[PDB]
Amino acid sequence: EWNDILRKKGILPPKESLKELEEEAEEEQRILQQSVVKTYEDMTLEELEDHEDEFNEEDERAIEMYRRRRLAEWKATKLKNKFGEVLEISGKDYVQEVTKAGEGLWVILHLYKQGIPLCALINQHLSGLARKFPDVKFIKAISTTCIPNYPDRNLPTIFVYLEGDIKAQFIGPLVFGGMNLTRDELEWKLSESGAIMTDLEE
Amino acid sequence: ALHVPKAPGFAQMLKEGAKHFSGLEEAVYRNIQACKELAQTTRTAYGPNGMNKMVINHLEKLFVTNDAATILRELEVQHPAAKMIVMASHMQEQEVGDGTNFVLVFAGALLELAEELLRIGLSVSEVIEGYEIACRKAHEILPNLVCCSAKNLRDIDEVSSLLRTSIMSKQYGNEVFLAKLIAQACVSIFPDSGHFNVDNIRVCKILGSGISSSSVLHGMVFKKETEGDVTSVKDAKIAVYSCPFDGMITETKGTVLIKTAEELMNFSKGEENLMDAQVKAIADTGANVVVTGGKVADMALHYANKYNIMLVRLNSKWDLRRLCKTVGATALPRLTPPVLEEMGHCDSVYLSEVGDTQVVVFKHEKEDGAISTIVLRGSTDNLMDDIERAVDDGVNTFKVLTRDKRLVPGGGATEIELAKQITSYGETCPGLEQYAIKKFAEAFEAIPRALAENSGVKANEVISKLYAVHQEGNKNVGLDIEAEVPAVKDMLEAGILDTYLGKYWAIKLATNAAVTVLRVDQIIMAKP
Amino acid sequence: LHVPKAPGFAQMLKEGAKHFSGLEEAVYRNIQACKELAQTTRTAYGPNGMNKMVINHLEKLFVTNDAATILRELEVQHPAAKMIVMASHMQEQEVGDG
Amino acid sequence: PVILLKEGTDSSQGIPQLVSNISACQVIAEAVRTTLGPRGMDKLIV
Amino acid sequence: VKTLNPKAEVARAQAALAVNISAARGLQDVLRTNLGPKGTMKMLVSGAGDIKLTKDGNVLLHEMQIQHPTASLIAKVATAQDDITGDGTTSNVLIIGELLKQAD
Amino acid sequence: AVKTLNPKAEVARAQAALAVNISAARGLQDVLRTNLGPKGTMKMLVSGAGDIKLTKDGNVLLHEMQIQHPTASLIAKVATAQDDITGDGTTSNVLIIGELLKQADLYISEGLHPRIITEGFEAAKEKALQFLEEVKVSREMDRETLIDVARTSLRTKVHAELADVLTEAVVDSILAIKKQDEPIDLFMIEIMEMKHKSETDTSLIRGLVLDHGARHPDMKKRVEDAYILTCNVSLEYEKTEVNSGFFYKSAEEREKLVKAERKFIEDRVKKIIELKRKVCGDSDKGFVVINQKGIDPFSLDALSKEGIVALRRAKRRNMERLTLACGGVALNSFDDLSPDCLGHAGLVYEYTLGEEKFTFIEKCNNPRSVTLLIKGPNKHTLTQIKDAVRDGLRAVKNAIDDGCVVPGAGAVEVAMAEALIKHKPSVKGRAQLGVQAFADALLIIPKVLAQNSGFDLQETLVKIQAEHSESGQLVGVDLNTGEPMVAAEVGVWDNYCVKKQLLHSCTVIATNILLVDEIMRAGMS
Amino acid sequence: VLSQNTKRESGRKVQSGNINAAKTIADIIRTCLGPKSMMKMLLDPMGGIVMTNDGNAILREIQVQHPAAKSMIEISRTQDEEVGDGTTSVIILAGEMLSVAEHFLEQQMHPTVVISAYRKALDDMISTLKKISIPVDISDSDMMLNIINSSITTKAISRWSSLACNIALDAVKMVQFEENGRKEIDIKKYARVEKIPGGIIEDSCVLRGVMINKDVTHPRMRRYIKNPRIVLLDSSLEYKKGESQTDIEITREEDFTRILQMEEEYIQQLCEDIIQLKPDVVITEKGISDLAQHYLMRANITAIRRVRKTDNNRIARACGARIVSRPEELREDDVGTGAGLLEIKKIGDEYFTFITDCKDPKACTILLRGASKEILSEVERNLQDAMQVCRNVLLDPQLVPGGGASEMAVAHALTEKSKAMTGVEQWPYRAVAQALEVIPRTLIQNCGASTIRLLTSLRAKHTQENCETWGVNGETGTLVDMKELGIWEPLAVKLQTYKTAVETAVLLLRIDDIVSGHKKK
Repeated sequence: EWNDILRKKGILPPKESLKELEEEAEEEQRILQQSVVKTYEDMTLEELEDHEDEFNEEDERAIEMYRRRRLAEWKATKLKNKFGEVLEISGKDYVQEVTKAGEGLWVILHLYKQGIPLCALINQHLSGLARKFPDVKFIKAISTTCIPNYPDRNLPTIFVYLEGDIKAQFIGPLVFGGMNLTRDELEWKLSESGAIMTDLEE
Repeated sequence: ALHVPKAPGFAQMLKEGAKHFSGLEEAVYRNIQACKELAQTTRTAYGPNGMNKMVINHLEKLFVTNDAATILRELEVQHPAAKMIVMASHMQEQEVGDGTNFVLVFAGALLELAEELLRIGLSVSEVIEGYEIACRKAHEILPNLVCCSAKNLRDIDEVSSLLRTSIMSKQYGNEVFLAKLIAQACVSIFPDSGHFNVDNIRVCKILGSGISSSSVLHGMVFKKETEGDVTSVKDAKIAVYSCPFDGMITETKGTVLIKTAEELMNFSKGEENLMDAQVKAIADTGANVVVTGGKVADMALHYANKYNIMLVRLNSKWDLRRLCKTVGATALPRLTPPVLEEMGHCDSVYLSEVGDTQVVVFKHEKEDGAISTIVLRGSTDNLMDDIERAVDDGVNTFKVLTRDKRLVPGGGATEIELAKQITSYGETCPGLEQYAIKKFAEAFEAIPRALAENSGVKANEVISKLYAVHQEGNKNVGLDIEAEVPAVKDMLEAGILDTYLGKYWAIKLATNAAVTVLRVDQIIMAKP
Repeated sequence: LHVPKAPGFAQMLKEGAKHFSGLEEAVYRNIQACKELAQTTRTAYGPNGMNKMVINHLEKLFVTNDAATILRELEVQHPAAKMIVMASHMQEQEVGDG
Repeated sequence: PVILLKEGTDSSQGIPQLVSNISACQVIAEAVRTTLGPRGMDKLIV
Repeated sequence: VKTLNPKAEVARAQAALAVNISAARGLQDVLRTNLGPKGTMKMLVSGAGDIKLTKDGNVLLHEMQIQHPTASLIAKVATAQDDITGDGTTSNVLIIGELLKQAD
Repeated sequence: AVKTLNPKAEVARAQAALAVNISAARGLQDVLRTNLGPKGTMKMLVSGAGDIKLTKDGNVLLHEMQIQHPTASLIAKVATAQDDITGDGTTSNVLIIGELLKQADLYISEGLHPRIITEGFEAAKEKALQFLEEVKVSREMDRETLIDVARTSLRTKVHAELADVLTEAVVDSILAIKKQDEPIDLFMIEIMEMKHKSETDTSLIRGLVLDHGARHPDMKKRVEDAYILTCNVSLEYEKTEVNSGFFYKSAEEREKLVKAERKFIEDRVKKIIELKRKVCGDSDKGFVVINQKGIDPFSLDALSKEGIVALRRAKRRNMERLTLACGGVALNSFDDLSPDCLGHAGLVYEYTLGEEKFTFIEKCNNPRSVTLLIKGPNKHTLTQIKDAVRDGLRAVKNAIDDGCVVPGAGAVEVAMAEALIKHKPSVKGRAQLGVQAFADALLIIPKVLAQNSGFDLQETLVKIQAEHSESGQLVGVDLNTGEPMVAAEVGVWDNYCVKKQLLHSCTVIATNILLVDEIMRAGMS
Repeated sequence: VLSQNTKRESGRKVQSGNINAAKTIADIIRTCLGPKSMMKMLLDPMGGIVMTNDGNAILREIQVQHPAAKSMIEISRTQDEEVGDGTTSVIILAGEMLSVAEHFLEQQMHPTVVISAYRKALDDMISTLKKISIPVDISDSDMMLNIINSSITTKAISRWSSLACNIALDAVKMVQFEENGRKEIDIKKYARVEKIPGGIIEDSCVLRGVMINKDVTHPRMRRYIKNPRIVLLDSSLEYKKGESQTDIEITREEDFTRILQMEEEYIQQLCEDIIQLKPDVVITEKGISDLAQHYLMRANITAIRRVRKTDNNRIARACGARIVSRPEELREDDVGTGAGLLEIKKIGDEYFTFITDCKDPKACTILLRGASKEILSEVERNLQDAMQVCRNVLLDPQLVPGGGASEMAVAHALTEKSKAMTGVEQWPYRAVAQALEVIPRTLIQNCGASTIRLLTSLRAKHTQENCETWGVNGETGTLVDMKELGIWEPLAVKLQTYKTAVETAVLLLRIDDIVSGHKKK
């Protein structure tokens, strides 16, 4: 009564506010439910192999167009699978790959001294990663011949380079310390460098 | 594929602040359950085994109330049926005063039985006449149960025992002391041909020691200190005045006009001499005190000092009226001395100290007067309030006793009597109304069950014993809740009594509230 | 000063649903809108046909005296306008002038 | 349905309240548990 | 005609007819239950927490928070009837609404 | 009630449930009575994007208006199922349901718990169903029967001149069917969508038309006589499925490996052209190869070096179409080759429509697959014509299925009305009341027709009912002057089983609507 | 201390809320049983539109805040899985009998004696029900159709019962089978429910064969065969990509065309191995390349692929065939026969394979021609209930009269035994006995006719014998003998209903403390 008369006249009490927030949130919640079916035919590339449970009609215009774009995508992605073995170049050439390493290609510049299970396990993880991402340039070597008399208490130091610009750093075991460190966590860190797009729990 | 809209018609017009309920299966049942729980709220305590309920109002006054009437006055409820029931209890207390919770529990039992029967499948009318027939049967049969009648209302222990029943529903530690005090107060002013009034009794609370150091006073007491240089006078002559005590100021602008020096010279002298003449004329009546309510002038006080005159100024017109009532004086519109016939005479007036609190006291040694007040000593104000309401119950008991002397024993005997006889009568009626008769009979069996519960005693044994006794031939025997074990005894020999009129008004208002509740079929609630 | 809308068709619409009925709403409105659209470009395609220019959302300038392009870039909220522009487009697919 | 009383009430009962009463009193006493007696202590409140 | 004043309720023939019919239907159906010595008993609550028990039609009309043209006409006519005769005013609204339903 | 448990629960009582259902149905019937009949209004339904479709079809009308009511949702669902099954007079369904509920409202207005009305409606439905079984007349299908059936049932959703041209085209259409096989289904006949010209140019094609043209500027634009090679063999390049690569020491080794890569397409092409020449290619004996897979430009050039005809990527149903049009046996591998697989086409050419280039095959000796071409001013008109032809072919199938045609245009339902009135003093009780209104139920059908025509309702109605009562024949409704006159004599009928299913569904949904007692929005707590 | 947002309550209010919610839920689904039933509608939280009148199928569609209502929904689904019918019955019984318990709880009672009264009460009335149990032979089809019609009498699709009921029984036998000659099995998962929109109710019936919504995989195959030869494979005919990786190093002049030749030759050899035992239809859940079909066109096989796994199970059971994984293991005993008739008919605007069995089936598939998916769902649920009760009677040949008379009969029996016993629990005992007959008053309310007089006459008639069968006629709100009306319900169903309602009551009448707002750990 009196409060709503106040409301017509004044705004001294606030009580009619904030009832639009949950309204808009629920609107968007109902809206975002059509994204599952919007791209049902626009994601899978095996739907042709999924005959008799995916076909209702074929317009042969946008769907053959989908095959065309899909095959272009496939050829573009499989023309780049050239790697998969971490390689040991020498320090003499080092200037030629710190700089002349290709523009638009990430370089995981790994430096290490073999012998500690830290460096050994890190080398194992990156070598196994090479089996998954053959589109990434891996480099392994002895830092002593890469950097003269490099402090041996600063290994293994991960370097992320492209066009001579350091984008990501992971210096020493201070960020990799522990035998509990695993495959997916390394992949997670290199994804966080901005090179890879994947998903992990933690 | 969206939410259901509103139907064209009612659903487009019942305002946002307007709500509606239709059909007893969804409308009335809400009211029935609401009233049932509301009754349950106070159903926790009454009588010999009640418990105080500290409540805080929205005005932040802490009400420590066990009086169901005072409780409901403090209670703020927004259910319309609850408003019905609470007003019913209010008028009940107006007519009688004591045990307002009895009406609450009776209405609750009636309404729950009503819900039960109407859930069985009955229609409104037939069962309405069923309750009404049972009610009029009670109307005629209850007078037959009148056991005794109070006599002469004059013997002090008689009225003491009569009122200690209603007092016993209040504070339980010792009612007989309050019984003695209330009897001493009330019997002293016993009207002969007039009418006893509650204004004929005043109250004086005083913070202090235990209640045992309290008494009654035939007269009046007030929280004032006299301006008179003398304090104690015996057999003082009282000249009550209603006019302002200064020089009487004319109602129109009065202007002094001075031309020559002598006018100024004699002005103050003649003024004070005229004032002295008036006060001397007043003194010539032989007065020993002066009472006035209006603005006072100091010159009068000095003159009174010159004559050794007690001066008192009051502040309430109620005070003047009651003082004239108790002394026989008159409200004089002029300062002129009165005649012996229109003045009040008092045995002694004092400014007596009552425990590091000083009060003006008007005491009559004959202790006849017309109005008496009670001095009260308590460690807290809330104790004052509780005892004051207990005394209110006692005095209402006495005043209705003066209007009706027939007695009914309270407690539980009469309830089982009425229930049993209504059931037996219902054994003798044909048609679709006997169920209502039986339910009406079993409505007020809550009173035994309430006494059993709030005494912390099992109720099946006591109800079985009550019915066995009532079928045996004993009709005045009710519960016993002092031994704290299932047993029964006759209320008549227990001093726990009541008046037919109180119970009569209680039941009739209870059934009126019930029938008003039941007839109603549609609900439209406005905005809170 | 309180009156609701009629239950029925006016009450089964969506919140954003709009409607025009009968000769009153639908007919006069679309006729007037079409007359507006015709009068807008009624000063061209002649020996003196005066060319008119327009700026698009893509911020490209266009100075045209054949209605085809200028209408095709212009957007409307009137369905009858869509009808008339599609008629012009069909003409264009047939011949493509005037 | 509709609520019985006005909004903003509180209803705690039983032994809970009884205990909850006594404890409160205790607090106050221990605030002044050293004053009386010919030893005598002094407080300060601003 | 929401052009001369953009904020203005304009309803055509059938719209007005339908709203009048719906209001009349609601009113008549509500008031069916309030006549005869065996009518249903109504309880009303004012804008203060005060309760009135009525069987009168005009009381019901002027206690309902109802904001409507036809309902206003009904309230005025029943007020006049209660002023002049003041009995069985229920019959007024019942007859009017029933004729409305018929002619529909 | 449960609203106590869920503060966000919307509850509508039984009376409220009926009220809201009735309001919804009344709105639906009021907007739908504008549709059916050759005089029903034609509406604009436009989406937010501006997509415009102009229709007289009740179903597409339903699915492009803004609907909100769960009861209205169920109405649309059942009407859509009816349209799926036959697709004609769909408006009649919902109008019938709505007015049945209206009469039930009129009676429930006097108490009268509705289950009695439901059972009375069931009994009256049974009696009227037997009456319909009696009244229907049988005449074996022919030119006149089917042409009039199409001409009549077509106008429920489309205008007049289109109805006439469509009737002629569909008469020419259902003739490539078997004699007694019932080979008619949508899987077998195709519709062309091409925005080319006005409506006066639409026709039909016994042969097949494909939207794919020459892949290379050496192909043949027109073949006088062609032998058809439908194939399902992968001709484009493919990868070895074990991912084999090339490892060598010399660039000429790379050359040899390239030759090794190409050899397989080479010998497939060799086999195909060898079969072509062996059958014949000389002296204007065109050869056409039909594949649904890719073709390499290498294979394209290898096959086109001699000007063969071959294309790619047609609809998968076109392979059935071609098997039953050209006659040549389909194939999936060249393990077994024989000129038996060769199809035949009596004429092949091309015509490029705008950006798109079209091929046409025709002159089929025994065509079992035919296609329909329609060209209109724009998209909305072509969608409308497509829907109209779909429903018209549905009606033609329904007619040619059975050999019983019921008269149309309002006679049969007034006949049912009078017959049910006669039977009414035998229904044993107050259900007759319902049965009464139940007869009044069918009362709407010409009434709406009378309503659409602008004639005053009651006068024409009593005229029709008196005409039927005095006689025993079936008198129809005039749509030019309103004067009662029988309709079966001008070539007016309607599908028997269609009305059977209509009455079935209408009664079932009517009792389902009337039997509701509580409307909830339980959930979202 | 205790965390912030955890509220903890006790006292009478918790049981008050419990009983109030119980009676509330019981007071929302009361009017749906008996012949007089009133067809409810509801909307799913998603936004769908449904309408039903049997309890749990719709009570699953409510979200609630209070715990007791979630307990109610779990009880409802327990009854749904156990008996499939009378779902509303147990709910209303629990609600009413809890309501009875409420008043008694208010009157100084403690739950220990209450639950003891339940245990003794349920024991007594179950024993009495055993006494009044009568077995009837299950070999009569007329009996089974009578019971189906009795059950469907509560359902609105009773109109077509004359045919529809029979349909039910058919499935109950034509799926019936036993493993290795024992453990008789009647699988509803083998009774796949397919519905084709459109068509009258009558055209819907069980088919002595299997139904699948598919079609031919190539135009040039025959579209009709009288007796095809049945084989089921669970491996694709397309090249299998092995397990490891090789990356063949093509070093010599040519191996690629040789690779394709070897591939097509492997396909050829496996396809010819399949053909070796000349079939007429090959069916598989896996996809197939063109080459296998081309090779099969010499053998004129039907060549159907991509079928559902449970569909494979059902078709194998009906045909009696076996399932193979390798063309090489193909042998004689696996190829089952019994395909009495095979068709690919175009129904409406969709294709459906019509295999009709000639020999004994052990699995059924249903055609359902209707008017809408919701009505078809209704009839599907009701026929599921039909076969449920049919098989229940098959397992247990017991019956007691329907119409709720046995409720009052056992109520009187418990009344007499309460007279026999001595105690104070007799009061809640007889009280819940009175709660038992909430059903007949509900039926009368559905009828809306006179209540008290018929109730009292019924009550008087059932305190003596010879009337136990006599029950309540809901057709016209009268009282008749059930020896002739026909409503008859199996013993196990009412046993389960009684047990379920009583145990739900026992569960809801022990709580004293509620704590809310804690976190999962």
